[PDB]
Amino acid sequence: TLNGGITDMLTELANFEKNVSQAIHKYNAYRKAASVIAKYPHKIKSGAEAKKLPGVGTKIAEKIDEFLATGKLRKLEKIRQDDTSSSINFLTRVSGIGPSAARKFVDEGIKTLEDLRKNEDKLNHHQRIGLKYFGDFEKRIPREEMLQMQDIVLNEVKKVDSEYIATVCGSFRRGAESSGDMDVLLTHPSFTSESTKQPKLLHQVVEQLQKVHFITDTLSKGETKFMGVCQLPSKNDEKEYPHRRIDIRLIPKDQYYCGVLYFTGSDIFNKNMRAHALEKGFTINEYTIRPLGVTGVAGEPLPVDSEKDIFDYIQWKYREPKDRSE
DNA sequence: CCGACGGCGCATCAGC
DNA sequence: GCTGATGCGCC
DNA sequence: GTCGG
Ligand SMILES: [Cl-]
Ligand SMILES: [Cl-]
Ligand SMILES: [Cl-]
Ligand SMILES: [Mn+2]
Ligand SMILES: [Mn+2]
Ligand SMILES: [Mn+2]
Ligand code: NA
Ligand code: NA
Repeated sequence: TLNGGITDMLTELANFEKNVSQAIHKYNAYRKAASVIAKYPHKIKSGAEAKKLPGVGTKIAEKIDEFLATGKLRKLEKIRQDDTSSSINFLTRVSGIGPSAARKFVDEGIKTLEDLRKNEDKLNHHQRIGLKYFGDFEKRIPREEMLQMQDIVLNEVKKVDSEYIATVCGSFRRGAESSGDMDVLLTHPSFTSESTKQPKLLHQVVEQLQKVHFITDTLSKGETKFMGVCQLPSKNDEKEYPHRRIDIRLIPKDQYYCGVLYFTGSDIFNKNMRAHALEKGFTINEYTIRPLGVTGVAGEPLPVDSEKDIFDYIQWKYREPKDRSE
């Protein structure tokens, strides 16, 4: 981690702008620079050297020089010492509490974990569960556990209907040795871009995972996207495994490639890639890649039979999932 | 100097 | 009930 | 906050 000190600083600045400033573009700018710097293969000696990188500008170069000189940034030193900012940043670590709700809670005098615990009745469902598992959700998932979880989901899904295909994406598919959570893309030939011949396709699967006590809680759910909690089973006399986040996204089967591109990420890889498509006259979503017409509007879906096809359209050499960890 | 910055699912709420 | 705005979430 | 035009 050649420039861990700098990228940590930028990440902290990004979080501040998002959770406290509510300046979402500053948030995206900081994350973009942190990312471009993380992959830069030299130990950075000056801001001017970082500025040569796209995404790193004058302001970030200045902060980089301060950080290399002193080992800190005064701006962040002060943000840390600010009670309202610290509280707001903390509350936003609970799933379901964002910048708006965090500020509101701080206003009402709710600003710690203990305050939250005694004011459970002030939380919506999602927040209640986010709080319930606050500690567990901060732990990472070793790839070995991800492999155990994969086997359970794929095997249980098989038991509902052999025609389902479940694919674990997210950092797992990019080959990470540890994951923040588990993301599962689901397809079934009853659900395509042209028709929904079978209702309840996602629910059925959620039910089955709930039946075997894998899924333990639900944050939100609809016809195509489930967001909840899950837990691996423990052996006799062994400590319980931590509760984990799970996301399941049902995608039309004929649009699997755009879907697996989306759900593989990273999030920054996706932003970068979709921005580039626009520059080249295309717009990409989890469903389709389409042409931009002369006016502002998108054309019919272009044919796609591979992830690589999407890269071709926008004139990018193909990138393996393992190299999409931006 | 400026305008754009990726795209979209689910929960909640205000107005009708 | 509907619809659109907003929040929070996903990668 | 950074970028292209
Ligand atoms: Cl902003
Ligand atoms: Cl610092
Ligand atoms: Cl589409
Ligand atoms: Mn994930
Ligand atoms: Mn996830
Ligand atoms: Mn994520
Ligand atoms: Na630059
Ligand atoms: Na949160």
